[PDB]
Amino acid sequence: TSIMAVTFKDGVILGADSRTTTGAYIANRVTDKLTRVHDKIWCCRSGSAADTQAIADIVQYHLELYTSQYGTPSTETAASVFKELCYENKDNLTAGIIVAGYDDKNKGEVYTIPLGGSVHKLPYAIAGSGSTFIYGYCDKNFRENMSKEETVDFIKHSLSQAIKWDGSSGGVIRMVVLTAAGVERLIFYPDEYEQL
Amino acid sequence: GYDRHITIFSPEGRLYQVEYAFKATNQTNINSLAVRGKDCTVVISQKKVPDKLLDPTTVSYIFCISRTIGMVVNGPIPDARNAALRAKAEAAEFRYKYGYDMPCDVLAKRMANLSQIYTQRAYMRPLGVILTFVSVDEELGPSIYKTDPAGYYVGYKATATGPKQQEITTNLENHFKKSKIDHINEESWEKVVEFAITHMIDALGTEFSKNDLEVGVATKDKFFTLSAENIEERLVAIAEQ
Amino acid sequence: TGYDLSNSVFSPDGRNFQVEYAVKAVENGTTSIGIKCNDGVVFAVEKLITSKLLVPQKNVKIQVVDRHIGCVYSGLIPDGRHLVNRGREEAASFKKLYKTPIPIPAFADRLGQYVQAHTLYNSVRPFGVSTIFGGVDKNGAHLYMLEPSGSYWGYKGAATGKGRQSAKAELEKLVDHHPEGLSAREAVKQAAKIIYLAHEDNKEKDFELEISWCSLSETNGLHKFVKGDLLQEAIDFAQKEIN
Amino acid sequence: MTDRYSFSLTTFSPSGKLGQIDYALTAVKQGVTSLGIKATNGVVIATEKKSSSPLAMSETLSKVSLLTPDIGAVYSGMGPDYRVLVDKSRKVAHTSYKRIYGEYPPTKLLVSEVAKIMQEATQSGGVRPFGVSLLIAGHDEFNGFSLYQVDPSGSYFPWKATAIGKGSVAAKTFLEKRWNDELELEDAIHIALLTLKESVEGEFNGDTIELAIIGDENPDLLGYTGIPTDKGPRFRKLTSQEINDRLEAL
Amino acid sequence: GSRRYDSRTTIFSPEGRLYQVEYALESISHAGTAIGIMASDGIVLAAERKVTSTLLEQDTSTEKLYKLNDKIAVAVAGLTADAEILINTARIHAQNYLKTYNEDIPVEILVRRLSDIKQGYTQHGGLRPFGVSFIYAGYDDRYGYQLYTSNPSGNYTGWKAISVGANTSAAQTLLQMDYKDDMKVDDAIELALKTLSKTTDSSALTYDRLEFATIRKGANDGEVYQKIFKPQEIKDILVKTGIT
Amino acid sequence: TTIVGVKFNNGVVIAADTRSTQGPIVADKNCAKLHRISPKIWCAGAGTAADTEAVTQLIGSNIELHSLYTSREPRVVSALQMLKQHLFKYQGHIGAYLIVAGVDPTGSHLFSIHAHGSTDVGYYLSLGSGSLAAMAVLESHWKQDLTKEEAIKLASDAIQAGIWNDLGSGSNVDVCVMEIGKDAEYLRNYLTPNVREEKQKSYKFPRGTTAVLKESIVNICD
Amino acid sequence: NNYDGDTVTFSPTGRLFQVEYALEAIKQGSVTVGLRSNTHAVLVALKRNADELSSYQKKIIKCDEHMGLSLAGLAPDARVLSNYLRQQCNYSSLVFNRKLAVERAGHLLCDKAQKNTQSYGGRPYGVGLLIIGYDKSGAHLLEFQPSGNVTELYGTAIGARSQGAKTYLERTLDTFIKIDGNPDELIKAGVEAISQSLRDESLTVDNLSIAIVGKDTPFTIYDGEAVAKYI
Amino acid sequence: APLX
Amino acid sequence: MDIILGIRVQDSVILASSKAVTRGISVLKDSDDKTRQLSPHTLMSFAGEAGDTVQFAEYIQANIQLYSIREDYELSPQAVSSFVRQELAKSIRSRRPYQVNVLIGGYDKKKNKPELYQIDYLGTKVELPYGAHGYSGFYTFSLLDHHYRPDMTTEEGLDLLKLCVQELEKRMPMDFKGVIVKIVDKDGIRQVDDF
Amino acid sequence: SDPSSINGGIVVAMTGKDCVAIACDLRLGSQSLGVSNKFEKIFHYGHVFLGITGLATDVTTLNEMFRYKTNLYKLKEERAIEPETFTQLVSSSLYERRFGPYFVGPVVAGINSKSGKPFIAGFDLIGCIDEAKDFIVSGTASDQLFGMCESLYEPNLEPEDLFETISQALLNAADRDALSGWGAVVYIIKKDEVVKRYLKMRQD
Ligand SMILES: [Cl-]
Ligand SMILES: [Cl-]
Ligand SMILES: [Mg+2]
Repeated sequence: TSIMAVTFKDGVILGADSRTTTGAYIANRVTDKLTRVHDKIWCCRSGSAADTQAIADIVQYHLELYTSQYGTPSTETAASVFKELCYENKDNLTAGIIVAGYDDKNKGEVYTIPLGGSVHKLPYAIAGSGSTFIYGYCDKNFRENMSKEETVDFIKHSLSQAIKWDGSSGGVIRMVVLTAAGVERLIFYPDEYEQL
Repeated sequence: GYDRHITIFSPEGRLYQVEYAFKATNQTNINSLAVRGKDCTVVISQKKVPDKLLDPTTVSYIFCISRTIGMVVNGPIPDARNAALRAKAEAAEFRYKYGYDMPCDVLAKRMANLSQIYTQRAYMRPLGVILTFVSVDEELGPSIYKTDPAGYYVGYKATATGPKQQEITTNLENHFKKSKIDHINEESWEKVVEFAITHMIDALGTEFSKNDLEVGVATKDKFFTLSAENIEERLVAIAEQ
Repeated sequence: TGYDLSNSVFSPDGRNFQVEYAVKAVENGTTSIGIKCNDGVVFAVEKLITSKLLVPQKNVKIQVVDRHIGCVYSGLIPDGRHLVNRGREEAASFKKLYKTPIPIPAFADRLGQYVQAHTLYNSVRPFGVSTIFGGVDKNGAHLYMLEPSGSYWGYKGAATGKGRQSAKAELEKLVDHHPEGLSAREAVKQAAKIIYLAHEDNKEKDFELEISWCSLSETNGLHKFVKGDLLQEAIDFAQKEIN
Repeated sequence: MTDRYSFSLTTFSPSGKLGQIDYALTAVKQGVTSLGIKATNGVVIATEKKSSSPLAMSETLSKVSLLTPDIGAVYSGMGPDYRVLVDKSRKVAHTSYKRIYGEYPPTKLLVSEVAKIMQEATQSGGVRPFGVSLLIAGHDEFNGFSLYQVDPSGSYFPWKATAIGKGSVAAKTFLEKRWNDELELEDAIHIALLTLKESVEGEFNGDTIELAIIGDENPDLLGYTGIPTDKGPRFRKLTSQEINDRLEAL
Repeated sequence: GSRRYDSRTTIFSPEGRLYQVEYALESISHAGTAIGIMASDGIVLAAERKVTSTLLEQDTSTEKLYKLNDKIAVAVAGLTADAEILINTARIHAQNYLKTYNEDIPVEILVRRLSDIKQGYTQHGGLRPFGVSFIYAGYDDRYGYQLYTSNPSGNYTGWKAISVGANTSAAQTLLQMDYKDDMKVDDAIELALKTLSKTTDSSALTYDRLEFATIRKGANDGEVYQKIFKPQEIKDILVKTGIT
Repeated sequence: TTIVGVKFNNGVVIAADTRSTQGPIVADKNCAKLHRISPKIWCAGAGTAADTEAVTQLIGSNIELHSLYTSREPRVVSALQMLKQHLFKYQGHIGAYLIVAGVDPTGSHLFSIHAHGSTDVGYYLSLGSGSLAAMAVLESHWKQDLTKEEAIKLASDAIQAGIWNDLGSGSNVDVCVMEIGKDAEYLRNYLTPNVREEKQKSYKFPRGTTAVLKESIVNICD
Repeated sequence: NNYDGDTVTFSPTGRLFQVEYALEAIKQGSVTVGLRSNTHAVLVALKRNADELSSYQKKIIKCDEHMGLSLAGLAPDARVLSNYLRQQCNYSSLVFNRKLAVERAGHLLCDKAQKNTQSYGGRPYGVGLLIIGYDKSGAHLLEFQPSGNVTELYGTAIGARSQGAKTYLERTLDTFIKIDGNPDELIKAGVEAISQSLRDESLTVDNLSIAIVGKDTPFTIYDGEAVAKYI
Repeated sequence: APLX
Repeated sequence: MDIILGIRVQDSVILASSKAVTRGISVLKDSDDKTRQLSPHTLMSFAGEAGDTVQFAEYIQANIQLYSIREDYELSPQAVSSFVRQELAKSIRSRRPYQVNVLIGGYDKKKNKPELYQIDYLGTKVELPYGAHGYSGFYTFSLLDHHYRPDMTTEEGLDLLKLCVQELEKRMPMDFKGVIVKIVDKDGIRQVDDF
Repeated sequence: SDPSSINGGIVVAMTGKDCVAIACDLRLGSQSLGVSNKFEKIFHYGHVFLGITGLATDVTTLNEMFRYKTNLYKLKEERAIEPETFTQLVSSSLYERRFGPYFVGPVVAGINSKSGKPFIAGFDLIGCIDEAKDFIVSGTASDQLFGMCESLYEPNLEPEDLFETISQALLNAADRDALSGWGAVVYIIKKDEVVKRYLKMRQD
């Protein structure tokens, strides 16, 4: 995997490749790693496919039950539920998750949860095996309060390089835009992003 | 006569604790009504706020169980909220286990089964509530399913519950004799709410202000309650016709 | 008959006489009130001075839950403490799992469901307290009152105990005369007056006043006790009104 | 807290009666009439659909229920008690038989399991007996067609034909005159409708009457093709229209 | 609490009797009569069905006589549902013994364990006793043919001939009169039917109101056979003795 | 094992080979790898044979009870959810690799499930030891908007690739077609391209060839 | 009447008779007095015997170096509650290296007694306790009732004829509160207080029981010839 | 096992 | 522990068990009786893990004696051997299994026949004319295959047994300090003192 | 220390025209040491036959377990269990011990009394049903048995001919396996008669 989430002026955008690996064989070349846990709270999944799916399903359940009683949960709340699962079961889990959401009060927020189950609130986050190759690029190119079009280009160029160098990353670049306007899905194919 | 204190049979094969739980239903002195449109299901209920010191916005007997399912209760609020919390938990668990939203009729059956257990097990008392579940089901369409303290449940074309329930029931019966159909032949949910309020006014014989009523509406993919101004807008439309 | 001898038994009316009997124990207790204000809530309570030997200011009845919720109650004092201990566990698990401090309506239902659970079985006794509680959260101020049955509602003002009717009447006048809203500092003063006026229904033993408050501006959204100059100022305001 | 009722609520009286079972049978007597008739090539079970209100949709309330593809059930007495028994009966057919033997249980053994559940409510702590009598019709390869009655006590009896509930005394007498050992399935359906008209007072049509059969295999109701041995369910619920067709030639 | 509603099913009367056991026996006295007769070359089990209806399926029915294993059977008097609980436990117990020792369970050992279960319900648990009396008919290589009875108290005794259920007083007097030790199975069959015919509450004894079974060594050489009689076989044996 | 699944116009089709192996030895030359969960939801299984059969039967049983309880036809996502949560609980120790496919009121669906409990969605999928041979064919010939007869051809061709090129797969091709609005048709031994040729000689022995020490009649009766 | 069969039942007027009957067991108990100044806190207790051949029932129990109580009513119940206090004091020291506040001690006893008044099967505690202690906020005196109610006081008394000592302390309030840095005088005031509850009997050497805790004084009990000074 |  | 042998002849069963108990490089005892009487006509010899052997043997002994008192009756050798097998079969899948191998020699009074059963620690039961456990079989079995006849007398069985012990004393690496020999027949169990 | 090859042994089953045959060797050993030449591995419950290879203690235990279960089945069902049903019972019982299995290789054989159809089936140690028209093999010489059966077998053999085929399959397979042999038994099963024959084979 290569995954990232980036906050910007109007909200937050999540980004991911579509590769699932069993050894050197690509088990799925069109995987969806961007996952809904609530209307406008999504997550990027990396590590074990089984572990991250099981966690995401449990979080979705918790937030659905939260909403029935107390109304819409904050992005911080969603990240906390993820953390609780990842931290308490750290010995049995291989899950690197980035949580991203849009509030109207708090606007776009990004929380990254690495292997240990620690929580880190950041302006943007990168994770997965392919992220290693773009720490330099992302640090030099990220700006706060970018536009939608700029942020899309930033994620597109970043994951393009991650895919180029990481054998464990590839396929299409999926993205999910989270704003006041709603939820928009984007897809970008090899023929476009490879020749960037 | 301890057979009247717990849920065991009396000599004539009755369960008095269940029967007395039915009488607790009317303790609030509130009447509710539910009807179906083409695309929607509307439920209305009286809203009585006697104490001036009460915050009227917190006084409610209608509950949003899930995104798709709504529930109105006839009975005391403690038991009502007990039922509501359990329904919300059951609906959420169902979605997690089986991968799709719990249908209205399935939730009704589940809550009806829970009620049945209280009529058979001694240590648990029945809840003194009647639960009316509403939704626009993705398979069955507009749906009304009602549960009582005996553990009974059934689907309805329309229904009413409360002290003056019989007057409302016959009023609805006579309309469906005339219209010759199973629902309110109307496009918008707004006019279905208007129908519901109009026929409640006729049956009860009382006029309603914006604070005397409480309205819940179920459409495809969402159930929602109306604000006082939404109801006031609806009351103005009735008066101007 | 015999329907009133066991908890969780319906009478032929559809009533639970054991809960109604618990209400009598609440009516017997000292007066306690709650006033909702512009950006928060105020709590007050009557403390009967049984003897000179009671240490002043050192038998505190108002209790804090988490750091933003206050609770006061009338009736069997131990039952109230048991309810607050539960409330504190409920609030701790909420904050543990969801990070954010528990909202007031969420907290209200946690107590409500717990009290209601003590009307479901004959192996437990209903709570012998009505609990006035509330605080400040993300959506603003909330005031609640919870009764032995598990019934609770939101309130503009709330009262319970032996002088509840007197306190209610005085509360209704404040709601009528202040439609736009009452300030936090005003609500503290009014709370003192109402306790003093409600003391007329318990006037054999003289009493001690105790006030607390949560306000977005005045206390920064946290629960604090009113003490010192602000307490004496509120007492003096109350003393001037009775005469 | 906790269930302190660990003692029996059904006990023997000095006269040797088990009160709560007797009183449960009384509740069955008050219940709406239901019947079952066994033919040479099938079994029929029927009952009236007593509607609680005309606004209620009686289609949503099913008194006749499928337990396995070859076994059905109907009742008289308390509906809610029946509904949970059907749930438990469906599950026990899987847990204590199908998951072990890879096939559905024969009628007599499924009946035996339901009877066991009803007996335990007569002896276990802190529970009353079930206030229902069941009529369970079914078919299996080695026993053929069969019809069983199950009472609140947990006792069950095999019948050629019988009735339970409101007008069961008269309905049994009617069935004695009409029943013979050469009855074909269609003849048994005809007799079932005649017997039921006597106990029904109001409207008598396909919307107020609920009727199902255990008969020939139905490949069209199986939902798939390709396995020759799998030929479909023998249980079939008659439609509202199918009932009205037989009420004209009555 | 719940103390109020407790019947106290496991206590003594002032006279030293167990209320619930006595009342359970009273229940059993209204149940259909069941007779067991032990001969030198076999055992007979005969039982009267409770007031039969003409539309009852008679051939595929089992109310009174149940098989515990290949060598042991029981006749029931009381609540059938209660009996089936105990019967399944007895069947399992027999198989446990066979699994453990690779030998068929001796009759008494099976009877003692089943009776010990009944005893438990009279001393602890606060539950009602089983409203059931059994007649056990079986064979093993130690004592040969054996008849036993057990009742709700959990007390069991051995017999040459015995009745349970209704009209046991009248039935026992008649058995005591005509029984002798050198009796054969075919004679015992006749005695069993004659006794039921005189003690019955019905107008006349017929094939449809009876269950019948024998345990003989009438198989081929040194082995025991259980014969649960079919309806037609009861009809024939009833004619052969001249009752109908 | 080679198993595949292919979506088409008005439904979905799954297929499988019919060889089961213990080590290098062919235990069964015509086993059935296509399982029924519900009438219109079918499952293709690879990996540990006992696990695939047991997990498909358990979920199939619970799906039936669920269908009766809800008075609704069972959905593929329910079978998917129940399978994955069961498999995840056992941390891959239940070695069941499945392709789940079927039709329901919601529409036509195709999923795969791995032993650890991860699921995938797709228009074409392959699992088992011959999955690479099968996937090569699927990646070469698959297109959007396939007809029923085209999907069956593609599916069986993908299985054949496994049969010929993978030593773990062999014998015949089973197929099941699930189309919307119609009954699912199970096509047992849809192709049989590995028929054993006539033997050169009969090995029927003269009677009495085998030396015998003792004879005795066995009693099966009571 | 019909509502006193167990603690889980309320009367029609909202009373708990089993709790009130437990309260009655305290009234039958021998008198014990508690009082404090700003520097010290004192317990005085009249011990009771079965007859002249028997010993005198010990009324005072030590909980920690800085805390202890006196009892009136069922002595075994006091042993259970004191044992619980010893553990709670001890838990505070081992885990937090912190001496347990006397106020928290009271809160813990309240909550323990309360649970016995709301559940079926159990019974209320049949004993009243006077807890004294010296912590970070000075001297403290608490009164425990088995209803759950705990009260902080300058002085008090419980047991038979405790009203006499309670009236005396109410008069003497202004005097004894300012007995700072003088243990013997504070005890003298407590001995004079308990003397107002005596009838036909007087304070002897094996009858009187005194305990004290303060600023530079660990909780210690005086019996036998050590209390002859105060008669 | 499948990785991401 | 180590050497336990068994021979079933015409009218009796003969068990022979080594007397040595060795721990490390020291023979701690040279007169150890590795057997327990389960009932008047049933004898069990045993060998295996230290502690487990006696603990298991005495546990079985207690159970058979309990049965005898309860029913006032002696269990057949076949019945006892099945009970013993089941206990070992349970044991092998326990947290800590009994590592004990046994021979059961008994005389069935109802059949008037001697019976020898061999059961290993896994719960593997076989009825045999002659049996052994451990390395003993690797010498004795082939010797008994040759010299054993089914119609032998007790005296002939004892001579056949002497031949086995002599072979073991010649070719076995360890000194097992001779054997205790016990006979089981219609008259019960008795010990041969001079062997 | 491989549980399935400590004791040794083999079982084979075959179908013919209106008949079935099941056969097994008689050896029981402890690795190299032959211990018993009377250890039969085929059992029957009514008309249903079960052969079991593998760890001998589990062979005995499972026989006792299936006798237990088929006896209770008969008492409750009032009829003898059929091969198809019994096959499912064996499968369920083995899978119940999924993570602590009996180390066995069972083989079911029999004729359905209602339909008259010959039936055989095989299982792995954890319950996977292997149904077959022709033959099932199990044990330490399964490779040898697969080879013999695949070459010697033809469909629709008469009972007398089927006996020769299954006997020669077992014998020649056993003689290429160190842990199998020491005698053999063959069951020929017709609709309502069953013949059991002991074979003469080399005893090394
Ligand atoms: Cl994934
Ligand atoms: Cl349910
Ligand atoms: Mg050799």
